[PDB]
Formats: sequence, C-alpha cells, structure tokens
Amino acid sequence: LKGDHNIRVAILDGPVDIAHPCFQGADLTVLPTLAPGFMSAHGTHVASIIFGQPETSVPGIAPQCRGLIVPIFSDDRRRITQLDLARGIERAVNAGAHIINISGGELTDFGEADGWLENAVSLCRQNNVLLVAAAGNNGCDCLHVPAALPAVLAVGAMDDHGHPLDFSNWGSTYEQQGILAPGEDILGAKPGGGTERLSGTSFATPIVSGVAALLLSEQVRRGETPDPQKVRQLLLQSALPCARRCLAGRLNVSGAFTLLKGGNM
Repeated sequence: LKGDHNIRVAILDGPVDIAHPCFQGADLTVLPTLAPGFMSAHGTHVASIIFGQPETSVPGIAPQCRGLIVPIFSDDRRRITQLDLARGIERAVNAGAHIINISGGELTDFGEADGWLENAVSLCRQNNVLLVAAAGNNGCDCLHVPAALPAVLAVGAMDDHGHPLDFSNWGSTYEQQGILAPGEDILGAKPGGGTERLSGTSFATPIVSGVAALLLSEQVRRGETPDPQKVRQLLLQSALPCARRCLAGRLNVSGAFTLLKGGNM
C-alpha cells in the first residue's frame, strides 16, 4: 500500500534538496536544468510529502513510486513564464510521467491561459497523464492556472476537521474538477535538513498526487492498465460533501479505492 516503481510521479517545481535524509532510499531521478507563481518554491517539502521514506523524518504517501524531479526554471531567481511551465510539463510527459504535480499557479480572471500552456495541458489529456495542481491561496471566488484547465485535478485545502480553509480559492470551475485535501500544518522536509509543518494548497496538492499514485499502483496489482484520467474521475466521484467552498468535495481515500474496484459507497 506504499506505491509501485512502475508508477511515475513528476514534481514540477523549483530546486529540490535530494540529499535530504527523507529521500535516502527514494527512487528519484532529477532531470537536468536547461538553458533559458508557477513555482511553489517549496520543492523539497512538496517532494517529501510523496517520496519521503518510511522511518525517516518525513514519511511519504507513496515512497515506493518512481519520482521524476523536473525543473520548471533555468535560473531559480527569474519569473517562471507560461512557456517555462509548458516545457516542464512536456518534459515530464516525454519522461513517462503518469502524474504531474504542480504545487504552484497564477491567479487569473476565469482560468484562461496562453497557447503554450493550454497545449501542454491538452497533451496530458491526450496522453492519459494526470496533472494535479494547487487551487491557490487568495481566499476568493477565484481560479488559478493550471488548476482550472481542462482535465486537471485542482486541489484546495481543508483543515484537520474537514472544513475548507478560508484562504483556499473556490472559483466555480473547481466545483467540477477540484477536491479539498488536508492543507493545514502538513509535514515536510526543509532544504538543508530538518522538517516543518506548513499550510497551503501547495501542500494539499502532493497529498492528492500521492493518493492518485496509490490508486494507479493498485490497478497494477489488480492486473489492469494504469489509468490516470479514470483515477481523477474516481477521486472526484468519491469526494465527500462538507457549500461552494467544498468544491466537488473532500478527498475520500477509502471511497476512491471502493470505486476503483467497481464497488459502491
């Protein structure tokens, strides 16, 4: 119940401290940084939530999955453009990612995006790759991209008691394609060593990516072809009611696994 090395999860972000103790034993491949917001800038923390090893300072959700660390920057100090993100997504698709985790995003009018990014996200849809992205922390009837784009799984933040956090964005498109996941005081690794608990849709997002990876890993165990876009559908269909701030509902892992096996909740 800890993942499968045949299931590939990509982290698209800023720098990731792969020397952190929690990644000792993790199956992590770092794609090279190429020649010349969307970066959460919590790359180490985000990655640890999925791939942190059992018995280390950060136990991850899917420590047996194959991780791909994909830089979406050339220089970490420069604004990440939509083309920077698009190229990162394409690199992740080309590397065989099943799931692509984007803990960053930008606030928009109503989820519009320019051509490069729209096309990169459509490529995921066309190739059955699941993009999971942070809803944003503006606390309004608001949409981020890539979270609000077609076939993306948007992720909002709820507290320990299952209530939406006030900062988590709740624009209407999220009602069809967003779910709430734990996003208050989520444990993760600090670059340079140590750990910390942080709050935000950036941390809720990798929880969902990790759960999606576990669902795909169970498909493998069942002798079924991994199906990232069906997994998105199952996470949405199994989400529990809390009203607009609930999005499609609250992440429901047991319900998702029940639906995965064709059961009923």
